[PDB]
Amino acid sequence: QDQEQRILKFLEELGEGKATTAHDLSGKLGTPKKEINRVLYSLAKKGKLQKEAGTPPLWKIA
Amino acid sequence: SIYQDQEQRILKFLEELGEGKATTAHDLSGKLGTPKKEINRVLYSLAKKGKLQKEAGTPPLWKIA
DNA sequence: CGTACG
DNA sequence: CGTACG
Repeated sequence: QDQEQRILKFLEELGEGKATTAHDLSGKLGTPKKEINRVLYSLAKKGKLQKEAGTPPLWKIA
Repeated sequence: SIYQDQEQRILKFLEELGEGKATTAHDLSGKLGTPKKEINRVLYSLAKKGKLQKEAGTPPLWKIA
């Protein structure tokens, strides 16, 4: 769970209104974008995050 | 070169398969014992270079063109 | 579930 | 280039 909480903690420390990219999260958290994404898409299905469609997608606390 | 070996192993498996016949990167991966990802890398490469023909689908089919 | 992508 | 994929 280390990552899930870690990602939310970051998105919480960066304004509930401001989004962000997985790549962004990766470079800031020192973690593989692939793992970042699985974590992100999961939180999104759980409805914990808000995925903003597009290329690339944008993530922000729900 | 390992990369070229795998390229050749792919070309040989499809030449033996039969020019008009095709198969998935999955079968290719299981038969040559190489992760499906790498197979796809060589496959799209060889396709780019016209040596192989991709038959769109889910999943795609590959054959010697 | 297609994914090839580095 | 969107890729999360076991």
